[PDB]
Amino acid sequence: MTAVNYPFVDTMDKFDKITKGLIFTMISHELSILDNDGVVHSLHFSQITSLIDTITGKHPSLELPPQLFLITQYLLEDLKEVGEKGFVITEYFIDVLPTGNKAIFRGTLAHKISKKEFEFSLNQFSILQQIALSHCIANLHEECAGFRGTFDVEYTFHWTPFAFNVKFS
Amino acid sequence: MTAVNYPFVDTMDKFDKITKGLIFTMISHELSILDNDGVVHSLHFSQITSLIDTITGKHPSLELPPQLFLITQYLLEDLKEVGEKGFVITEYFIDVLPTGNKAIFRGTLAHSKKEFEFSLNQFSILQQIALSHCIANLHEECAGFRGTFDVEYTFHWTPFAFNVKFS
Repeated sequence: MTAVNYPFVDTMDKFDKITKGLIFTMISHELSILDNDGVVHSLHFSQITSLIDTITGKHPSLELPPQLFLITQYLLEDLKEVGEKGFVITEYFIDVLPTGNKAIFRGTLAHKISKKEFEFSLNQFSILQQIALSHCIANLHEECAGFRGTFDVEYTFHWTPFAFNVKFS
Repeated sequence: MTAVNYPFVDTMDKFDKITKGLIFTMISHELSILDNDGVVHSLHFSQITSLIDTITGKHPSLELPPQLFLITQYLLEDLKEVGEKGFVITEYFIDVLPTGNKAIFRGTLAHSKKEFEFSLNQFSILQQIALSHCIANLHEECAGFRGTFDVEYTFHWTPFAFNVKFS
């Protein structure tokens, strides 16, 4: 019986003490998180995954273009409907406002010439949401890859089919 | 200017408070976890992902066949080397022993025939859960044997049958 030890013993020991604490037989699938203030927030495994995946950028939703990301995240049914009527976003601005946790999603729809303009004040645009949207901007082109994990910064992302830019305030 | 509110406000609130605590600008990428007794364990994002994904079954290493899973997990170089010599595992047993945190990975290699046996130590509840996901991913019939820990069983595998024998 060739005795073989696990390579990451110490790292494994941490997992054991945690997993052993989740036993109640089954695993609770829910981990408590302690913040700076000292408050425990009970989050399910799926929520912890989502929080980490968004901050790291591995979340599948962060591959979406910034506009499509906002549309999927804020349930912008009106902009889906105009897409089904032959309209496409020809230009859009995302104004991120850290104070107030808002995001102004404004732009111009065109048939391609009929043109409709839109404007949405996306509330609750927290730090997490600011990080996520920076991942969408960075995944559009390698030119914007440096703008990744940017939060608590007021900026406007201007997009056209010919140029994309981030202007700071 | 139409005002659109986020659907999951409260779920987001929890994230925000937590995310505020990781700010040092950049994020700490490390979360502090509290267990039942009241002990805090500060684990990195990568570790927490690995722990959660292992318990849920989403980890990529759990798709591997159970023997190839063990080989990769414990760095069983000897079984790779004999593989390079035209030998293949014709039969293998995995005896899970919860008391003592061991897994006996025994079996037979054939091209002459060399049999093998490994005592995989530190086979904890997390690893017992992982192995149950590999057994379940082998066939749909064995899917019920998922998330099994603290149970003494032997997994017998042949090319023509697979079985879980409980003790």
